[PDB]
Amino acid sequence: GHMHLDRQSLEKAKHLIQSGLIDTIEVGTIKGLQEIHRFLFEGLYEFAGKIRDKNIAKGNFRFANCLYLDLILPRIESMPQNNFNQIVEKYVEMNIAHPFLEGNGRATRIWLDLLLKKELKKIVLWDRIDKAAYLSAMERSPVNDLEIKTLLKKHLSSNTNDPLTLIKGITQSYYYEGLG
Amino acid sequence: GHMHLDRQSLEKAKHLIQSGLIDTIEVGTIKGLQEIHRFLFEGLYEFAGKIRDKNIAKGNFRFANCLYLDLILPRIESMPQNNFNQIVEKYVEMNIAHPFLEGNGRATRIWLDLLLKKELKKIVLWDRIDKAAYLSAMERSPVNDLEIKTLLKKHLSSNTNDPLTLIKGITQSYYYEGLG
Ligand SMILES: [Zn+2]
Ligand SMILES: [Zn+2]
Repeated sequence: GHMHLDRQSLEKAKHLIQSGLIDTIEVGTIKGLQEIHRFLFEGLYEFAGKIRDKNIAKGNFRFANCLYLDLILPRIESMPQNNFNQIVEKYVEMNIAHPFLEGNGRATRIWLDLLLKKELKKIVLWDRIDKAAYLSAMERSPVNDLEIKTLLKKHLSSNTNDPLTLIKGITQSYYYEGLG
Repeated sequence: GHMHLDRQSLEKAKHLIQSGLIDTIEVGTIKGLQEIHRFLFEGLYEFAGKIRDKNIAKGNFRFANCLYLDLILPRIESMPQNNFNQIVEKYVEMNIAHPFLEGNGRATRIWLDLLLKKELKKIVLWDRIDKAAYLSAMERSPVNDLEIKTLLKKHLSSNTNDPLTLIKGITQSYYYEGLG
């Protein structure tokens, strides 16, 4: 519907970039993912930054059972991150974990960028990634991660610290969720 | 996006009806509208049950300035509710006031039902009201309320207490917001 909340969240996100506080966030860990999430949803979602205690789904696809989150989250964390493919593989798992009640996609995309920034010196130019193509690649990722790999690989940038490049990407990241 | 939060809110709405707690929500008042909202969004929205202190919009349409909410809310609450037309006019004002950050549509639709129940012993068969027709009528409502008045008048029921009917109704209400 109107998604008024998300308008406010987008502003928190922008604030996160503009203030330089994003450099302060721990990278590649679930703590770091929680930090991102808290920043984006604090004051909006009661569970901002909190691991869910309920099960969630898209269609007939259940995300990781909250029963196992304590086990699988550290296991994802421990995955290697030495190249592009490994990092995308780690991202695909973290998305399957989908550890929050809402806002997994936009928090985890930032998380991914930080991981690519740290290890590869790259980020994803989300605004060059069409929404339908992104969603369909994500939907296929649990079974075949080739689509999402190819799609992210086509659109890396070395322009890793430029505030407006980053803000354009976050704007698109929120557009993926329906905010136009 | 996935709207996991909304699925969780749907279960809370169902529970509100099924448990019979709905029978002691105060009818036709701001406090009552807040009770509804609190109940649907508690533990989901940080702001569950609270009047917003920010401005919100759809397109270039701003809902009532949060600067005036303290003044217009009591004025809306004072509006007559003796017949169908009055109750709908009251509802239309209440939607324009849009006093919460998010979840105005679902809370206020329930609020409408309770008013119609108290006053005319009817409820709206939401599941028989197409979503495009509903959205178009609401969009036109600030300027001309005939569309919404006509649409609602055609899908009223005397069966105000059947919880199957009520659940079908609330499921459709959530569907209006994009929950599928
Ligand atoms: Zn709204
Ligand atoms: Zn999701």
